[PDB]
Amino acid sequence: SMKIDVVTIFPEYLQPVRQSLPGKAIDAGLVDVAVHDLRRWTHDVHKSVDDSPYGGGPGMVMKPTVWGDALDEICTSETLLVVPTPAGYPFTQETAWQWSTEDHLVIACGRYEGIDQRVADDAATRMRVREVSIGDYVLNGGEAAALVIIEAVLRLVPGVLGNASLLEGPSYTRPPSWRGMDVPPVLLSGDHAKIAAWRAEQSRQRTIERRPDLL
Amino acid sequence: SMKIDVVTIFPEYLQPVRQSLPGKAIDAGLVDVAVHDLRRWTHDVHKSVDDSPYGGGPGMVMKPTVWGDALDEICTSETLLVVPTPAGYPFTQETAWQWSTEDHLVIACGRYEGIDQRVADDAATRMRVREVSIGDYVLNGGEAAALVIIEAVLRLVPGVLSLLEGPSYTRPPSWRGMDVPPVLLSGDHAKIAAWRAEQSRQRTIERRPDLLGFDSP
Repeated sequence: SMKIDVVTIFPEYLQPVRQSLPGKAIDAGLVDVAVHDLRRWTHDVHKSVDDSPYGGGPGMVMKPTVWGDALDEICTSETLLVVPTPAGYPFTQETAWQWSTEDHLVIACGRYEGIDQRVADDAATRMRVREVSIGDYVLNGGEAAALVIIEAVLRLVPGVLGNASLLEGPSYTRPPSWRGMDVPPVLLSGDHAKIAAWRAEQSRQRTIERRPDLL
Repeated sequence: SMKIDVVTIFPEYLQPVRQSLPGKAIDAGLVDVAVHDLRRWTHDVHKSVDDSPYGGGPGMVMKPTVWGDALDEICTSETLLVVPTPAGYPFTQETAWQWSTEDHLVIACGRYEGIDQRVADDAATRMRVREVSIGDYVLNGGEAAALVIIEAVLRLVPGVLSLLEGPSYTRPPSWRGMDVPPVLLSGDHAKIAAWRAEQSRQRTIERRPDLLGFDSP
């Protein structure tokens, strides 16, 4: 049973991942994904969510008073607060496995210029906070990263998304010949020990070529 | 302007592209994003896009015939074909800068255990092909990765326009008993720059020591 709350100024961004949960998992109460418009917690008629950065510079910083109120309402002592940011610790498959057994994830989506750091710092005094980056690139905001994180975590929770080192090598299916290219004959050989060795060599070669950092 | 075509068996999952940054780029006419249902290029009644692997293994592999017909229709020799996959070359900030200059991206979204390798091999005889990983984690399909790639690229396109950024702050100067660092309120540009540079380098060695050439945790 996992609850995920997402807070964002673009709640529509998260709607297709909500309609991505098998009804069987929701009815079994294994998962609940709720999305919240951050502007619900604004104070002013203009519904302001950001303000100019102290110390000067470009862009805007998200307001601590707004985020503080939102997290106060949404989070509990059991919450793992996830903050996607290009300045975060790396989000990896290990992270995904760890978070897959959490009871309550709250994902705070902000612009990449940032949420006022006092929000995370305050939250960390009463819950666990994880500022994470999904890769070495900048996105305008955390929403697309939230989708990646939700998917990577929930596909590891038994029966939730409906699904059941070295890089994986190439895969093939019918037909055996297509546009002048044949499926590697070893795969049709019925020698399953040899197929495993062939796949291992394919994996080695691909990892050397594409991800030498992994060796 | 730029054209982005996305091919997927879940066209609805790509609707977030209409939000925020990509949505604004589209409304400004700086990019045209078109999403295509792969099943459009099937012919059987069941609209099958997958089949079991040769050589054994779990799951299903996407059929080359359907993909070949789709890419035939959508791609030209000038196309940059993007295939998101955990087995890909890393997608980085540099990649995003490079692709921001392209006339035409086609993003082929796979599911299950991926796409028959001959699809990319065949395409590479006509156009440039890039199989890329957005990070070291596994997803159920390439759709969310397509959204990440589109976001990272579009914010760099003309018309929209190392180290970790340190903490940022805004009003009020004191909140819940936590104060904004005094230097940031001091108006001393030089001291502010120096503090920010230091905060950047300190956050980097704590969170991303690899960026400064040190061992990772």
